[PDB]
Amino acid sequence: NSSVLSLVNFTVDPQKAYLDFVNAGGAPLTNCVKMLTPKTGTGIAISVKPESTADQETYGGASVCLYCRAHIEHPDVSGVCKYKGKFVQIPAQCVRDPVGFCLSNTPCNVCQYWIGYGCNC
Amino acid sequence: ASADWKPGHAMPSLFKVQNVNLERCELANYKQSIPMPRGVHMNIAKYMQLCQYLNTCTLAVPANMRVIHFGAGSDKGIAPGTSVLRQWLPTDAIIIDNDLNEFVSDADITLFGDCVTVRVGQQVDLVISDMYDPTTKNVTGSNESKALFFTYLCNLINNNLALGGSVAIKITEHSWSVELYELMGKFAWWTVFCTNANASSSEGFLLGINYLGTIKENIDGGAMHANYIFWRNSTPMNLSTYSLFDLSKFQLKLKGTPVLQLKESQINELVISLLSQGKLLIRDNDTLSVSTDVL
Ligand SMILES: C[n+]1cn([C@@H]2O[C@H](COP(=O)(O)OP(=O)(O)OP(=O)(O)OC[C@H]3O[C@@H](n4cnc5c(=O)[nH]c(N)nc54)[C@H](O)[C@@H]3O)[C@@H](O)[C@H]2O)c2nc(N)[nH]c(=O)c21
Ligand SMILES: Nc1ncnc2c1ncn2[C@@H]1O[C@H](C[C@@H](N)CC[C@H](N)C(=O)O)[C@@H](O)[C@H]1O
Ligand SMILES: [Zn+2]
Ligand SMILES: [Zn+2]
Repeated sequence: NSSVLSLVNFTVDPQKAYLDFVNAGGAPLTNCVKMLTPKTGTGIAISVKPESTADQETYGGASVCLYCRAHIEHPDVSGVCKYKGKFVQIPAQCVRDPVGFCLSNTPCNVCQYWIGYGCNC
Repeated sequence: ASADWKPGHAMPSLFKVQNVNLERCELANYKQSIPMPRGVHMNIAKYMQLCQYLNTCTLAVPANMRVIHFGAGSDKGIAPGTSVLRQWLPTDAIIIDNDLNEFVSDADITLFGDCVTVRVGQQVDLVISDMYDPTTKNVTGSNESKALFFTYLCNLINNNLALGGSVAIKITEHSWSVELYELMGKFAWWTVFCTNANASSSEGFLLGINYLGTIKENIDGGAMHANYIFWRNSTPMNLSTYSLFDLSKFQLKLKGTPVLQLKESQINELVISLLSQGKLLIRDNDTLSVSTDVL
């Protein structure tokens, strides 16, 4: 961890630096905070309480946010993290790299499900 | 066994009433480790089991519930316990957490530094502490009451805890305080709760349920810790997380507990009874201000 975290502080594009690192075989950031949940939720991407379905895992939001974990500036124009203080549902096939999953994907602005992993619009 | 499906073990009055010397704690399964369900951090299961036990207690649960969580960080730089609190508590609860070292969390407010730097402007409803000082491992001589962060917590209970509020404070065989045990006598009820997920540790959560601001039970704190160790030495506890197999009712009940401002003159038998049943808090209802002071 201490390495890829160190890395995203030597660049102007942390998202690209993380993704390039894991795309090139680097070890994903570990110690994301995986919760235990009744897999009976709605399946939306980001929620005030855990909403994993049977095909998902829920993580504490701050722990899967690159900007939170690296203590660097958030890019959102509001300054407010989209994940911190909320729960983030991750497809079960992607739990090897929740941080990279989040960097790589966007929730549907209309249905709040992950585009490609739940959004049916 | 049935107890393996419970979240843990609570110290019974059978051992609270004993009168014994403080002995060394000798657990038969000491330091054994439970593999973790789904590989979540061990503290996910520990905090979930504490919450499950508090689900059986008469906790006050108001709107905008004020919760402070000390010792929330980790060597990993994350706060699994705080995320569990976020999962458990009402969505409009305010969580403030604190740790000596830097971390990131899902709390509403996060403060770094010694808990003594945490200035609580208004009274809170629930205090959770997982603090432990590494120097407690340097056991020399006899096991005496400790000061450390307990001085701070004791003052907080006496000044910055709502009437009706509750506390859960981690202690161990060597990390404990006479004064904190004695303050448990100022609550409607109290116990020490040991999670099944960490049963092989002398860790327990000293629980004060519904603060009354006045002495209900006269406790000799030194003797009570001796009773706690006597209980641990007498009680098989098997490592288990079976209680987490069904989480359909895990969330804290949305009780709607009212918050009232009353002068001390006005606290009669009706008020004390409501406080003791988890049905009332007495404190201000301003906006909570918790910040880092410069000492
Ligand atoms: C109960 N017991 C104690 N000792 C002996 O007495 C010492 C002090 O105990 P102690 O009060 O630390 O309690 P332990 O249960 O170790 O706490 P344990 O579960 O470690 O601690 C719980 C908390 O420790 C904390 N901790 C350990 N390292 C650190 C650290 O470096 N920093 C911080 N902040 N916390 C730490 C961590 O937070 C953890 O959750 C022990 O070290 C043993 O020598 C026992 N020895 C034997 N043979 N059999 C026993 O049953 C036995
Ligand atoms: N005086 C203090 N003020 C604030 N934090 C303290 C103090 N003493 C010890 N601690 C914190 O107590 C914490 C003990 C941790 N094991 C607790 C967190 C636990 N690892 C978790 O599940 O989140 C360490 O992170 C310490 O830095
Ligand atoms: Zn963030
Ligand atoms: Zn959609």
